[PDB]
Amino acid sequence: RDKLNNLVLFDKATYDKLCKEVPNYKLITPAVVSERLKIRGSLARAALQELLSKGLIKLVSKHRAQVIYTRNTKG
Amino acid sequence: SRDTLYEAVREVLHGNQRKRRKFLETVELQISLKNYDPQKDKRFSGTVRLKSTPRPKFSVCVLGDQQHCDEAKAVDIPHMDIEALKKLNKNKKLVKKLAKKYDAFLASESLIKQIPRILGPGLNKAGKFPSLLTHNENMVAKVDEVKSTIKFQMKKVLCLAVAVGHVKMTDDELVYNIHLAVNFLVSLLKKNWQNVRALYIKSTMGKPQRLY
RNA sequence: UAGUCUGGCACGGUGAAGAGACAUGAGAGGUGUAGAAUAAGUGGGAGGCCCGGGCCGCCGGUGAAAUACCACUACUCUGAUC
RNA sequence: CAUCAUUCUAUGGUUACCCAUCAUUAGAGGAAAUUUCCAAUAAACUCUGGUGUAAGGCUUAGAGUGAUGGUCGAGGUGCCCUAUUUAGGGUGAGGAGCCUCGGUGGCAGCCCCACCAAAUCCUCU
Repeated sequence: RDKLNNLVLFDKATYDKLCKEVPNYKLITPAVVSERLKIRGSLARAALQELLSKGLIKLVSKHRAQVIYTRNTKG
Repeated sequence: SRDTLYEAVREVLHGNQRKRRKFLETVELQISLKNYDPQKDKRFSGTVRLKSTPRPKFSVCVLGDQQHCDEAKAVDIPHMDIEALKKLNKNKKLVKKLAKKYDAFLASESLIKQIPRILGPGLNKAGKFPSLLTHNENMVAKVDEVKSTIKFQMKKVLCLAVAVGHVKMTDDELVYNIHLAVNFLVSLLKKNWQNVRALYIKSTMGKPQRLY
């Protein structure tokens, strides 16, 4: 009935709003980045290995099916 | 409906009980109508032709370039050329003032088309109608709007109101604005049927007087 | 076409209650945004208005139209008689 | 290349009340149900002209200019039926008529997400 139109690589604002507002959430899973920041699950995965490399997010537990990242803590 | 009784049309000198004001006044007339329809083809449009100037006071402009260049110098006229309308009837929306600034415009003879510009059917479409004439009369032919009769329109509230006199004139023009004034609006008649019931005579300010 | 059925009119009237009318007389009355203000609507109008001084406005601003100040009539509801 | 607004020049245009539209009248136009067809059938409403009234640049031609090189935000908009009546169950078509960037909640404001109504009915099943 409805057909979603997700983005495959970043537009100018979608990299800006990912590079800022991904750690400004509390959960970071590549299913909610695909939902909220309007991209595909593969990009949502590919856009978080480079934010773990940056020092903005933090990994909790890894699995083949689902990985759960979070904000970098207050401490 | 025929109404007249010029028997002893006096008691116009009874002024200083009917006035304890001081200033420049405008004497009016509101006449009584019953069963008129404005929604149908009943044309109550035109004038009642007075002779002896009740004398209105408002801003009058003259558009053109004629012998009237020399004639209307002694008026101390607000004269305006075509070279002073390219910012006048265009600056209408963005500047929110009454950008006409004078309460009349004009089309003449010798200037057969005054203005077929976008500011021609622009000016003759927003009231203060450019309707007065200055054909080739050439004795004054500008202040003869101030020295003219009176006009009145049909509308959707039916009531009529028009100025048959003014202050600063003799009282013997206000008996002359009873002779050549209301004798004609019985001849000026269609089956807007027997339109004249009663004529409530009244100055600028005063008390109900009655002459039929 | 007789007769009959039916409506109007005349003969043909007094009185009470009630209604919808309409002439004589009355209040409150009208909300596109918006200008600070329930724009009825026109001839307005930069001047009036009150016991020597004071407010209402022009404008800024909504909108062919903004009051102090003279009248009539549109026309919705309550309600008054020779 | 399409489109809207804004400022300046076209031997260019009706105003003794018109312009947009509220009104009305004169005129050209169809899907699906209903299959295996064919032409029907018959709307709802939509325009130009005309008259009374209420906006104002019009609508025609030139160029500098907002902000589009693509647009508006793209969503809410119905009847039927039930002792789930602030709830619950249906899903045919083809047309016209209006509020704002919602008010809150949850990883709180953006991007999603749920909900509380804005103005809707006319009819060919």
